[PDB]
Amino acid sequence: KERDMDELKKEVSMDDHKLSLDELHRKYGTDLSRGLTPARAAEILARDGPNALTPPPTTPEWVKFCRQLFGGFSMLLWIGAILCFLAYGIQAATEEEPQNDNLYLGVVLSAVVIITGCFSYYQEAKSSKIMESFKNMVPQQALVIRNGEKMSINAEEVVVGDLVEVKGGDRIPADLRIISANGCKVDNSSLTGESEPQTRSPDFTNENPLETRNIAFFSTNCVEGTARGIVVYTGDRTVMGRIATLASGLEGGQTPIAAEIEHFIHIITGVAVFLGVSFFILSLILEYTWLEAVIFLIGIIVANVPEGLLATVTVCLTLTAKRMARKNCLVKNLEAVETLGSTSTICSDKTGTLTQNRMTVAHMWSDNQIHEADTTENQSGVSFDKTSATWLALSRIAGLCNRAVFQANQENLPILKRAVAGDASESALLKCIELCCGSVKEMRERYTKIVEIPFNSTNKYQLSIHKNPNTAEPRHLLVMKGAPERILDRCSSILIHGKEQPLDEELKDAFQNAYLELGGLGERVLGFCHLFLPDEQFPEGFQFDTDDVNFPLDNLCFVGLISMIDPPRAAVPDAVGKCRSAGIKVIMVTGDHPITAKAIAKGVGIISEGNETVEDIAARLNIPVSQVNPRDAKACVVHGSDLKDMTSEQLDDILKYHTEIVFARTSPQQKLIIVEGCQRQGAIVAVTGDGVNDSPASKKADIGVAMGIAGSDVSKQAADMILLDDNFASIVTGVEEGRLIFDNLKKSIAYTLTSNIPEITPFLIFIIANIPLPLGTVTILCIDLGTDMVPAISLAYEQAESDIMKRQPRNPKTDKLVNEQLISMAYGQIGMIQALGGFFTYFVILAENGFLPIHLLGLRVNWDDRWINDVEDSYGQQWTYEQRKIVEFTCHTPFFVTIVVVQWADLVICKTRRNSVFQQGMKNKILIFGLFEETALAAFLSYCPGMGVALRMYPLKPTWWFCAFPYSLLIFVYDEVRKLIIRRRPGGWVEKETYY
Amino acid sequence: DPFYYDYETVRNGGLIFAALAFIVGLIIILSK
Amino acid sequence: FIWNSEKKEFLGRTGGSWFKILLFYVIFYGCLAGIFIGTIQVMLLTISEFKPTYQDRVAPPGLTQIPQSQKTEISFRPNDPQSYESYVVSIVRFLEKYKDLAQKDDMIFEDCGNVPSELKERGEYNNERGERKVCRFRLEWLGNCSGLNDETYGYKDGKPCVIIKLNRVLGFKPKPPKNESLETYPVMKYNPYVLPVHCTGKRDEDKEKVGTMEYFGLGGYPGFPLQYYPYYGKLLQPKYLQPLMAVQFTNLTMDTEIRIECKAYGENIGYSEKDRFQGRFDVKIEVKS
Ligand SMILES: C[C@@H]1O[C@@H](O[C@H]2C[C@@H](O)[C@]3(CO)[C@H]4[C@H](O)C[C@]5(C)[C@@H](C6=CC(=O)OC6)CC[C@]5(O)[C@@H]4CC[C@]3(O)C2)[C@H](O)[C@H](O)[C@H]1O
Ligand SMILES: *[C@@H]1O[C@H](CO)[C@@H](O[C@@H]2O[C@H](CO)[C@@H](O)[C@H](O)[C@H]2NC(C)=O)[C@H](O)[C@H]1NC(C)=O
Ligand SMILES: CC(C)CCC[C@@H](C)[C@H]1CC[C@H]2[C@@H]3CC=C4C[C@@H](O)CC[C@]4(C)[C@H]3CC[C@]12C
Ligand SMILES: CC(C)CCC[C@@H](C)[C@H]1CC[C@H]2[C@@H]3CC=C4C[C@@H](O)CC[C@]4(C)[C@H]3CC[C@]12C
Ligand SMILES: *[C@@H]1O[C@H](CO)[C@@H](O)[C@H](O)[C@H]1NC(C)=O
Ligand SMILES: *[C@@H]1O[C@H](CO)[C@@H](O)[C@H](O)[C@H]1NC(C)=O
Ligand SMILES: [Mg+2]
Ligand SMILES: [Mg+2]
Ligand SMILES: [Mg+2]
Repeated sequence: KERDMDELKKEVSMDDHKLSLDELHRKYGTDLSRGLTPARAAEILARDGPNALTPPPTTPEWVKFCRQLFGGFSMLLWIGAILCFLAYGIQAATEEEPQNDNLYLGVVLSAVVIITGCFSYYQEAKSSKIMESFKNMVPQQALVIRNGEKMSINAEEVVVGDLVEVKGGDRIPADLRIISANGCKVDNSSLTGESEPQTRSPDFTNENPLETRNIAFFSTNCVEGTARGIVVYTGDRTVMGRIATLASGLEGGQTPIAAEIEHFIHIITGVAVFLGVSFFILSLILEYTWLEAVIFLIGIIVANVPEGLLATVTVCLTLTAKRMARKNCLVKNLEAVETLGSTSTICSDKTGTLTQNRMTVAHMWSDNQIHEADTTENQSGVSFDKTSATWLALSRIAGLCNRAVFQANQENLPILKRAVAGDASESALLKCIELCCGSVKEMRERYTKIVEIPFNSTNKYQLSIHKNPNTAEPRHLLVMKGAPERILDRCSSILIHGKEQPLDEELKDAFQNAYLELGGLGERVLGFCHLFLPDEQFPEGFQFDTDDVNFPLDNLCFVGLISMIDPPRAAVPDAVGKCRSAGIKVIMVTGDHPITAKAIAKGVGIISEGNETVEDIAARLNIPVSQVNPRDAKACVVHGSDLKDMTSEQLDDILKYHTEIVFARTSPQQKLIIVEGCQRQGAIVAVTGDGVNDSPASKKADIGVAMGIAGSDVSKQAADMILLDDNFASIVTGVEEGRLIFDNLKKSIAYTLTSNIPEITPFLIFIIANIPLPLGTVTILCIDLGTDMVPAISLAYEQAESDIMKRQPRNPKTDKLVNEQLISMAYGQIGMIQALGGFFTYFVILAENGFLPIHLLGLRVNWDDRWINDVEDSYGQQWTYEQRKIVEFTCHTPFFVTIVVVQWADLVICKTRRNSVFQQGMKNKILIFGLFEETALAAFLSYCPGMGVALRMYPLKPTWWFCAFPYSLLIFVYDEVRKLIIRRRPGGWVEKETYY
Repeated sequence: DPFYYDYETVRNGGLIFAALAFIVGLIIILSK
Repeated sequence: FIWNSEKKEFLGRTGGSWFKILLFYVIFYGCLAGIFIGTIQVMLLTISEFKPTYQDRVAPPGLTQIPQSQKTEISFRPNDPQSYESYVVSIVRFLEKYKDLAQKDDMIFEDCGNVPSELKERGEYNNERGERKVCRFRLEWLGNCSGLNDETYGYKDGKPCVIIKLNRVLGFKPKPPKNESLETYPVMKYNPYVLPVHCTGKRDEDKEKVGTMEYFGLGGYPGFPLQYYPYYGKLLQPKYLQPLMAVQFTNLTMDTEIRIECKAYGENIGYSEKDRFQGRFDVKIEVKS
């Protein structure tokens, strides 16, 4: 009944959070001041289960090696091996040669499955290891209150319904119902997606327990303040645990590349059984007994199987994955390298993914003007003009009034990514001043703080007073920061360019609409003001305390505003740009607040400039929002509130009729629903994420992508790919890489698939016209696994034939990896020219040795007979068994060499699908090498001493080498003009029939 | 007699060839 | 999904343009075939009509037997007429070419020596000369074995006998071992113009030796007379009768199988250890009753 379990997991949650504390404790059986009794606590602790998530239900043993050994391709090679073994078994009907033939073959197939298996296994293993190295779990002991006493215990020992205290920096041990708080801001960033730290209070605020202030959450750190709470949820029963278990409980789905290969196999086995059966019938139609016909059937089928191409695909993928890793983009899974290339929709998370999830100074107000700061992680932006004195005054105000100070070990670190002990805004400001204005160390200790007023619970003004460091005027300096309206209430004078002024409503309201504009921009704004003091009234020795009014809190000099938001990562906007450019649809899915979500969306280019939401229209036109026809709106911000009441057809419509989409305030379950919703459209979805709320989403996506650092552990476990350097631009490279490796796979495949014609046909017309067998089993192997290997790999190093990031994403239904066209080329055309070359070489050798081709017909019956030692050639001479058999084996070797010769041509034309070889060119070095090593190898096997003893491969007379030559040239010249006509006429008949 | 072939020499050629053909392959993949 | 068999309008799978493609493949495969025959034709221009272009493969000719057995083995009952029938018929058709009324013509047949003689060289291998005459071989040359109509005729019915023959090679001119013959057992003094042959139980170790062997050759010499060489090939000498030499086993242990090897000696002759039929011969015989 686990279906039902997950059915309750895809549903958004409920709670008891809205209760009189009286009723709360009445329900939980607890004292609010005293917590509960130690006996009770240990009674519950052992009543259910300690406070911790059940370790990931997955611990597949290394027996999972077995996984790599099957799939579907290794299956093809398995059934191949089995068929050969059965065939040899049937050849135990007699005294039989396959001691070197069929058992040899089946064992080889097995070897390829097992070895490719081991290789892929080792790769995925290696990735898992490097992921394990990232796992550091520090125990954090929770602070409980039991029998009135504060006791700090191991967090796993916390039970349901006991008083807990959390402080600045403390992580929330389990799900709490806040009963009391002071200035308490918890960081909900990864769990709900809320960017800025949300404050927590006793009071009930929002019906949805995730947005309410009276609940605190497991795995969230309290940024500041303190709070007490009764534990509502313990362990797996908690929120992040329900998310985590949903995430563990989801399905991977078949990767696009894997499917393309499945279809590929269907084609290959299709022609395999068509040939096998049709020829089985045909063989019976002649003479051969059912025995021989069955042997031929197994023969033709097994021969159709590409043993090499399993290696050459696995290696191909591994190479691309290596480059990925070089770029600090790691793929958990091996086939997960292609998926981006096939992706038509990216669902991305906002905070920690698209943004830095770090409060940072965005814009500043100087001389009634807005100057944007550099919001980038790396400082790749534009610095403002810091020459003005107004900025100097401001910067001193922000640097001096703060609780923000750098910690002990942050020196060598970059000023941004370095840790800071303080508030959100105070951290942003501290880093900003330490960056732009130089150091705040000697700067903050330059002026000596006398008495300061920390943020009041009401009005939230924060002031402090210091002595003078300048040499001219020795008056005391006063500084204060606070919310713009309150500080506007207390401010009179305004400063410009280093000289003062009073407030006129013109520029006062200029400040007002600048504040409303920056506020509207999504940023959080802070009023910054200062006042010098009348040192005649307040002497150098006057000690002012925080009791009565010492300083004129009014008639102060308002300087300006400093606004801040968590900025997008430096690389982000350009990246979303490229993804849109490549025709991928970018959807933002965030749990954050819509007002910020929309702004960040417009900022990273998910909502382009000038595109109006339904509400933008309603606002501009001054009408009820309900009035406007939603077709008129290209972009939409969908509140999660509505997303709960939405149906299948409704979400389908939203995704259909809106080009730029932002789902804001969306629960993890709903992220999952959106992804599934983009998948109902039948499109490939990639998800990019940071925290635990992207766990179920990242799992369900065709490809998930975590963030290696700013990503959480559950969602990293859920991801099919990890970004170690946390660079969003990698996504773009990803989609490029996978888009390229698709094309190259085709090439490789085509190449190998071309060789099955000149490989299979010898054993075909051997059965048909009864000629001596032109090409053996060992030779065929030397081609499949010996020579062609290096070229078939080298093909993977082929480059982009045009700009790929220009072209639209492929259609999974239409555009196929191996399609009717490719087979029409490999088997239909090029393979045939190859076969002809092979047979030509065969006849040159036999005709030269005294058996003229016409006389070779029907000969096999006696030829293959061991005991007929007088066998008439065309000249009347008599051959023994071993003599003529040596000519047959010295006829296998040149057939093999000939295959190589025509695989030169084939490898050069398989290099390019469209471009003529004279354009794309021979710049591929591995390919050249492939040609050299290939030819060298064939030459070696022919001529190495004792190879006729070992392989029954004999030295070629030199003239032999050239028989294949014209056939190769034909292949080259043929395909070149095909790839000319295709360029010239992209109508096109050649393009429709051939281009694959 | 026409019943003798310098297989040992063609054998030698092909091998010496395979030797250069390979190490020229290696020069190529090592472009420095 | 695959239910695309036929609809409006495409024949499974897609049948609008089927003519075009088929035409294409007909043209294409036509051309390929043409090209193939082209290459095979020029290739065929380069083979000599008289001599094969490479003889180095047949270099050590082999020794063959009259009743080629399933595996080198004549196993038969002296009594049952159907026991030896297969062998008997094999021999019968083999020497059916050799009968005196079969070589009638003096136009194409030539009577050579009644005693072994020097090789008969006929011109060169071209057609400047006419179709060459062929030396006669009269079955009387093997006595007691196919004997014309005179005996055996059980063709070994009492005690086993097998004719050995030399493989035909165009141009091959056998050179018998010198009169400095390095230990060739018991043989006549007719080394000058005869390719000798001798039979043994096992090769060169201990043997289950049980055999008495009598040989019938041209004029009585256990071998091939040089007069029938060189062979001029099927074109220049059709109806060419090559030398035959018979070996009868008289004394043998009946109900036991013992192995026999016949080696042909000479400088022009060679043996391969991988090819047991190259230059030499192997026969297992068991006459059981
Ligand atoms: C005339 C015929 O020849 C002999 O056997 C024939 C059948 C069988 O014996 C084999 C060897 O086992 C078959 C085998 O089955 C299938 C192959 C392995 C198959 C391949 C699949 C692949 O992937 O690569 C090659 C294609 C041909 C093949 O290479 C060999 C060819 C040698 C042969 O020997 C030929 C016997 O004498 C027989 O009795 C007589 O009917
Ligand atoms: C051929 O067979 C005949 C038998 O028909 C053999 O003739 C006998 O020869 C021996 C001497 O070896 C005499 O003692 C017998 O009297 C002969 N009998 C007959 C009926 O002729 C003859 O020896 C055999 N020849 C060979 C070469 O084996
Ligand atoms: C790119 C195109 C031109 C390919 C050219 C490569 C050709 C010319 C090379 C590759 C393999 C080479 C052969 C390998 C075997 C040897 C045996 C040796 O005893 C004589 C030459 C001979 C027969 C070589 C002749 C040249 C050869 C056929
Ligand atoms: C027009 C050009 C490009 C090539 C056309 C093909 C014809 C005319 C030529 C080119 C290649 C040639 C072959 C290559 C070498 C072999 C091996 C040799 O032992 C006999 C000749 C033989 C069999 C040749 C016969 C003629 C051949 C098939
Ligand atoms: C071989 O030597 C013998 C004497 O030992 C002699 O009678 C015979 O004629 C010689 N034959 C040849 C061909 O030299
Ligand atoms: C044949 O062998 C028998 C018994 O093995 C023997 O008695 C007889 O003498 C032999 N015949 C000969 C030597 O002619
Ligand atoms: Mg996945
Ligand atoms: Mg986020
Ligand atoms: Mg193959």
